[PDB]
Amino acid sequence: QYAKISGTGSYLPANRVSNDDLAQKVDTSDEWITARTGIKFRHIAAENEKTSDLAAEAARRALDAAGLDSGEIDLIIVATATPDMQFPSTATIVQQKLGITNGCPAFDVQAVCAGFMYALTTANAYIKSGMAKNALVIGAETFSRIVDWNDRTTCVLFGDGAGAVVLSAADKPGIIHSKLKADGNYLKLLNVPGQIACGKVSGSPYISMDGPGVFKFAVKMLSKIADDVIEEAGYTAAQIDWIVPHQANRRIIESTAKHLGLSMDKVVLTVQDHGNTSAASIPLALDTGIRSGQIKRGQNLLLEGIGGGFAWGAVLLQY
Amino acid sequence: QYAKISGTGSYLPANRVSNDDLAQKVDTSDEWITARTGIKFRHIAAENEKTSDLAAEAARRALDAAGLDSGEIDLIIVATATPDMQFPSTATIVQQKLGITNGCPAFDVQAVCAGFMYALTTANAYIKSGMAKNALVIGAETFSRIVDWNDRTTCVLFGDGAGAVVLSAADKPGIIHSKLKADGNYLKLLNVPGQIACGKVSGSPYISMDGPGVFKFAVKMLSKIADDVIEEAGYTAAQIDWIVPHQANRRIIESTAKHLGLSMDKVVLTVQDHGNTSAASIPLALDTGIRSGQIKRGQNLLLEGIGGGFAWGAVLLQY
Repeated sequence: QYAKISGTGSYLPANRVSNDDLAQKVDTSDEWITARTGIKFRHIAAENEKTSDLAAEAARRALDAAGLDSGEIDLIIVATATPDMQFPSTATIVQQKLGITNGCPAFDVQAVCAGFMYALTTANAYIKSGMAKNALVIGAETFSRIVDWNDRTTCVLFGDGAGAVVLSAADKPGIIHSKLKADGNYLKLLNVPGQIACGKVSGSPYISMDGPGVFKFAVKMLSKIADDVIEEAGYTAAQIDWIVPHQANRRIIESTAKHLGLSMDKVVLTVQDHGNTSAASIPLALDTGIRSGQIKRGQNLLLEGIGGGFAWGAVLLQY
Repeated sequence: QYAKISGTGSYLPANRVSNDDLAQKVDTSDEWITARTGIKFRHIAAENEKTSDLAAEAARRALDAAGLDSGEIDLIIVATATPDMQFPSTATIVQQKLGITNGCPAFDVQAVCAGFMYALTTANAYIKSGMAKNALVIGAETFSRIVDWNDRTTCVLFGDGAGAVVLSAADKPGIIHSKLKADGNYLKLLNVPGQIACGKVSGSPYISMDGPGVFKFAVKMLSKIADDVIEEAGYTAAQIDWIVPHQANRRIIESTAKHLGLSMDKVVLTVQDHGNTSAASIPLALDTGIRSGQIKRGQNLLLEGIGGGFAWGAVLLQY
């Protein structure tokens, strides 16, 4: 069997925040942020909405885009690093809000920024082994609530959003090949140490990051893994119509595109509008590219990214 | 391809707590707890150890039982409702602690009490689609740190522990058939509402449970899902050598066994010693049954359980 993209959808919270707006609350500059990351705007969730709310709306739009009823879904996977609750799963909460009562399996995957690729690959495994026919794969994050807004270095980097994909069984390949990786030795470079223990937060509840280090290894790792997935599938970088990378830093994206010998004209870019949305970033960009007319059916797409762990991956697929 | 248990392992923290111990802490009785659940003992993690520690130890024992080096693992999945951190995944932390630097994929799954079956089914999907050859599937929990020990109704129910399995590609089936289910409408019956947001805990940091409701639906749901997996696989209840259920409540297990028309002599039972260890419960019983001389190869095992979500499932396999 094969897994193909039936539809895509995305949701960004109403409050769109520019660098200048944020410049009021924190000691930063629009020019400084842009030079570092290429980020100009963020979206921050409203007080009353959480990851499940963002995720549900994106899924709703993904379901409409695929012309599918909620009851047709037989698998739900949510990739998030900011679940609604300690437990149960955010996926079950999303399931409930989508009005899905067909009893389909639902669970969260935790791979941080690389979560959607981890969730997408997982759904692909279910479909190929015949365990599911129509899976709902969602990357949804509310990182604004685990950011230290008194830390100018990290708080300007992250945003909120959700991206959803309807992945379905097919005779011909959508997802051609994928490659996931992880190395726990890089924990210290990006993490939120805190946990809920004994009625309180134990450890730091905020994101700790090592920018230079993350930058150093991301460029190194992403170029290698990209080359692997391509040559392993039997392709070359020239047969790739689009790169849909994780949108944390444009400098990193520029570097990777150059290594594959691809023009930035073959790279979907949303980092300037969204910032680092973690697991929601890739499906956000994918939906943005599809909705903007850039991504066309039959085209070969290279999904790619690295996240906290470190965990990283790349997914080659034909839209 | 097919996925088979190559080796098994388990770990329970040193601090063993009897019902009488809790009777000092809370207005309860040993007989009352035993009458409700059949639980006599629990294990509580030490101050310095967390889910990754319990998980790592269980995995080492599982690795030894399979005669495998850590470097042979090309997939790690941890099922937990009590991760070390907000992020990254506990699986990467476990990966690091096992000294695995081969870059294998690692991520957490959240299905609460049904976590191990979700992870096992997930690992199974990876193996059948040829995406992995030797997977490390771990259920590890430190629920003691999300229990309100001033609540007699819930605190006597849960314990800490970790159970691991090495699942590997094979010519003949280990995992014959599985069926996972979820319904977010039963959220209010079992949950830990709290989350880390804006530098503090937002919502209740402790487990909230509806005993009668969970009991009511578990018996009804588990009998149904059990019957389904059997009939779908083409087996009968009589062809089952062992039931390896989730060990939350002995009354529920008894009820389920009587429904399948099976004797308690064909049911591995550890609830009295372990209590409800969530995702660790099933692999704990499985490892115990194999090591105690009860479970023999070629025998048919029925893994089963329900957890917060609700999420539930049953897994039919031949050891």
